[PDB]
Amino acid sequence: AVKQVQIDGLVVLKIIKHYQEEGQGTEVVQGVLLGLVVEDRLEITNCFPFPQHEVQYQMEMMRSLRHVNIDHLHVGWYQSTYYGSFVTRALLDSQFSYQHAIEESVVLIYDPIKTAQGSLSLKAYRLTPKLMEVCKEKDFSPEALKKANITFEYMFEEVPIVIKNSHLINVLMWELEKKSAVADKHELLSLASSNHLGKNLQLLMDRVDEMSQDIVKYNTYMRNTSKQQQQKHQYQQRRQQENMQRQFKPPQPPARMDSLLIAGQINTYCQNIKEFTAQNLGKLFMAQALQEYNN
Amino acid sequence: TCHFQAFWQALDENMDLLEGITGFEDSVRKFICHVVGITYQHIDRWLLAEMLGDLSDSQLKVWMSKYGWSADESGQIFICSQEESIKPKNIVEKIDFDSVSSIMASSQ
Amino acid sequence: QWLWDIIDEFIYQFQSFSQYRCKTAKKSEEEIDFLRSNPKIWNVHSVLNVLHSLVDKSNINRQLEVYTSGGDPESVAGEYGRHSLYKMLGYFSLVGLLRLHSLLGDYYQAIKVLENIELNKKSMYSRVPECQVTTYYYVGFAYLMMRRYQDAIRVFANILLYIQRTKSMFQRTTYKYEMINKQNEQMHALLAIALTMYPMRIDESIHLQLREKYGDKMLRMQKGDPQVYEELFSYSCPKFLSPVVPNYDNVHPNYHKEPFLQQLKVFSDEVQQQAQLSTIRSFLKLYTTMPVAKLAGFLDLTEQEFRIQLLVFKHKMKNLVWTSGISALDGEFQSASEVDFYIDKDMIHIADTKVARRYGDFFIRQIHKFEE
Repeated sequence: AVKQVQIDGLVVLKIIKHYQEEGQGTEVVQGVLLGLVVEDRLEITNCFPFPQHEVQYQMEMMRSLRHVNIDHLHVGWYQSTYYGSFVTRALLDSQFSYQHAIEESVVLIYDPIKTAQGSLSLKAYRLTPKLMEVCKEKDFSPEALKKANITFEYMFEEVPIVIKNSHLINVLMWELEKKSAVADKHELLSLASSNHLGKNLQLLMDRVDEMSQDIVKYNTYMRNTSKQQQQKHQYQQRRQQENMQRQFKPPQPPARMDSLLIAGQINTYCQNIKEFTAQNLGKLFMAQALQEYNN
Repeated sequence: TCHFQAFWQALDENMDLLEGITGFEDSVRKFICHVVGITYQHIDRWLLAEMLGDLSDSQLKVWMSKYGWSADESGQIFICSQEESIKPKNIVEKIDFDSVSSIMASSQ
Repeated sequence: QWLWDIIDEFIYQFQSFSQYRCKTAKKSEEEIDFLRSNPKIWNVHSVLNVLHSLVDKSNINRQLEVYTSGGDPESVAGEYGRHSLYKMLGYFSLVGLLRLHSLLGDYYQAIKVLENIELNKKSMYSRVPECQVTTYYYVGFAYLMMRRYQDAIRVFANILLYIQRTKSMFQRTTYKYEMINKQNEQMHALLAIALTMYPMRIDESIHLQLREKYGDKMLRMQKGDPQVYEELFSYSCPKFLSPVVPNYDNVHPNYHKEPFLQQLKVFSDEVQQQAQLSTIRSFLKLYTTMPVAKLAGFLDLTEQEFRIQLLVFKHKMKNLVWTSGISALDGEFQSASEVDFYIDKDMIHIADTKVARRYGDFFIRQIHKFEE
């Protein structure tokens, strides 16, 4: 696997540049990622994004990255999404496409609204091998699902990010910070968000109602099989009594990859809204110290 | 249930073991001047010595000099202020920074 | 009969427990290596006191109905145990608060418990879950009679933490979770029956369908009924001494009800005294600010024989608790707030589910390496 992901500064500022110009209302917009992986650390130095509609576009740029003596080895692909919801079958299908060429491959899912309200949200996650295991044998089947065991904690493992630069960027960071307009950093401690919290929970509620849809029919699949097992064992006791005196379709379940996909998606709501929870409650409790002298 | 007309005026004093123990009057009224301090902020000294079992003002000022009683005259008796025993366990009880930071470290 | 070998099998070991563990077993090595190599069960040192506490209550009722003065398991439990339990050099085991709840517990069968702050101090070892259900129920019922009623909300809330994470696995309560959890909420609800209505400690703990079963009882308290001393007493009646079994029932002379007149008849007359305060508290404050006309207006509205009713209005107002200073010039009574408290179980129910989410993941992550 990959234990560490690390960035150079060029990938992130062009990741903002596809949000800043290109799609503004809500767009899934997407790219490639770049770098070489020196041992136990995935080093990212570049990206180039893809517009909103392919491999011919992807491979033609690979000569271009070689023309200027820049690193040209594809590691993974990034995608912008809405507030907490990136988990789809389509990106995971487009991730195991790139898990197959190189043994290490990544999504850094950039969420532009969680940055604009607060902390930096790039989600650098990687595939667990046991979810690499089920697609290589191509058995999306419940009988091997328990032997090649997948339960939702190893559904997307997380690789931690460490920022790396050269020192001339630190010159240019020192150069810019003096010569600039004074941009105050106040937007972290905002202390009103209830629709950032509201659409976090409302996008969660339709998936639990999607989860409620999945287990209501799971009763009916058992209500299909609990009649049919006894009806065929009635047909066992019907037909076995018949030949002594002389001398059908079983249903499929709901196909169980979507039931694991909803729990891992509700896993994305659970980590973020509770990290959202003390985030606002910290600025609430520092504001207890702000009113504290005023009589 | 604070019956004193039986205890001081209808008491059968035929047994000498009540005087056989020393200071039964000073002990059981020490129980009784304790319990009156909760329940009064103004009472007259005529109705005071009636419920304390018929001793005069010649001793009533001596026992009240002991226990934090002033005679604010005609007839009132000073025990304590007003504002102690409204006793709010009030609406403004709070959740502190340290009372929830046990759970706030793991969700973060 | 058929129970005489039940004592005699186990007390032959309990004879040894004063003999071995107090006199000689500080350097005793040979019984230890018999207990490591031979047997199959490891927890016998918590079996050997606590199952002996069971079997001696099985024969205290047997012996005291056949011998009144100086009974034989009154001797072997009571007159052997207490100095032999604590005093020796360090018994580095789980017996630390276990042995004092026998020592307070044999101080509890006879009613003379006065020792709550001294055994609170002396402990340096951790607590057993079997210990924790008995010790708040012992000292809380001690405080039920010793009348620390504004701390009796604190002692009976402490027992009701309710997180079991169940450990059975071979009867490790023993037999005593569901009976005693029925017991400690009942006197807690009987605290809300006696001390109306200051807890507000069972309202945030448990559902409202059970609290209406006592809710039929506590509205009988208020004005009129003689069974309210009796429902308080008879539902405490298996909880005063808890006797388990007679072996010999002969009623010609009875000779078992002479220990019953020891505890039960003199314990019942004080349960008449318990709801007397509830008749002091038979006016919940609905009119609490008055002139001197409406104190005497309260004298005739409460009952007749209104002047002088202050000789019996003081009898109607003074049992332990009632606080207001009266005026004589303008006649102002005082008013003491019945004020709401607010939701702290939103915090606690995070800690309820976060211990359950980790432990349902803790126990069953072993399952993923037990069978796969």
